[PDB]
Amino acid sequence: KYAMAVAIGGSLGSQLSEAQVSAARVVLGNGVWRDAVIDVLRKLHNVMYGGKYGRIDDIAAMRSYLNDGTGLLPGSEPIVDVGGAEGNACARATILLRGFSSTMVGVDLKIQMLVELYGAEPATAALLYRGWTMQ
Amino acid sequence: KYAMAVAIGGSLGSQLSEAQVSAARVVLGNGVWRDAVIDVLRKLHNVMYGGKYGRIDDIAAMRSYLNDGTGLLPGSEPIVDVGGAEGNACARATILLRGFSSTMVGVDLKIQMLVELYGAEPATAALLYRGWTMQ
Amino acid sequence: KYAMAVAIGGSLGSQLSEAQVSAARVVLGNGVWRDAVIDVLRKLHNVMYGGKYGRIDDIAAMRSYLNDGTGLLPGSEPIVDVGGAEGNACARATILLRGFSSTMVGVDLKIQMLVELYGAEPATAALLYRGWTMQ
Repeated sequence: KYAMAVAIGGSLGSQLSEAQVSAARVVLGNGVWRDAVIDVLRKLHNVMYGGKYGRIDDIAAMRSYLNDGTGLLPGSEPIVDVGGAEGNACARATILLRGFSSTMVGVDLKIQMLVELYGAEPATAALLYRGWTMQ
Repeated sequence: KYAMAVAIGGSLGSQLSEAQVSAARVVLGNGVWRDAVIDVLRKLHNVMYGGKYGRIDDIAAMRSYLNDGTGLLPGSEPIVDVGGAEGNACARATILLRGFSSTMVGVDLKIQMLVELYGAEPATAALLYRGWTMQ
Repeated sequence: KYAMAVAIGGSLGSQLSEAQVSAARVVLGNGVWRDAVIDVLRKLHNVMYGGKYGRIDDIAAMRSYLNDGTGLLPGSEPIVDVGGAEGNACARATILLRGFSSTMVGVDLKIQMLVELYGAEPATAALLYRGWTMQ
């Protein structure tokens, strides 16, 4: 949904509070995310953090960067730091879905977010870019 | 829904970003909006912009102002300017649904917004104004 | 829902506008709230306002404080003041559900809010606290 995406991606920012780090596992499932979630998260991380912390290449390298450690540029500090591993990984995954309400992420990636992260249909999410039908 | 209205009307403001201009076509349909949408949009535009840019009189003159051009006071500049026509009209339509979370728009118009713009029932949207049942 | 809770609890704050005071009766029902709503509201009021205005002890004393009057410390001014009784009581009830998006309220109470105030399942609201499944 559009409102769900907007609220989830506007509420959290720059400091994941004691109860915001799990917004990913709330929006997405809790088991293994399949491949479209991971590819969208990889594209979001690229667009939003490759200018400083280097990008990642493969969908399997996003998983290895997401859960356990890193894969960013050598010497660069973590994107986000909240606490232990089980919460730091979930925060590193959450910090990306705020890319919906960000001017850096294009409209096509916002549609891809609505399609893969949240439950929305491509034909009904297509009207995210402009167009007027004399309404 | 109340949360959908609040999030959609609080997220966007004063500068419709590259991917906010189509919030109207997202909330409303994409075809022709019928008459209740247009009347609510006309009332919102009156309340929110007639003090400066003049009001509009008829539901058919809201359509003619909405899609193609104007109809505001002679010499007054556009309410919002984002880009080409197909996106400028959708932005001029979007800039009104932020009237939910605005102190200028009364509570009766907020109920009318919930009833006509979003999908909500009048009997269940009636409890927008005060009243206490010893809960 | 998570997005509904976040939007409702982030939109309103510190000044309940002409059309925010009834967010409680919008989220909750309009009749008598049963006992879980009242206990969650009592815990929220304790955590958020007992440091200054004193806490309340019983679920039945939350009702007596909620609808008609008070029960706070002797000499302490009201938590929130909007207008007449029918709206002041609803504002005093609304000012608590903003505790979701507050660093003072713990994560267990956020889960309890999602479970009792809004419609969410305990097993599906349990993933509000950290944990990573190698997604």
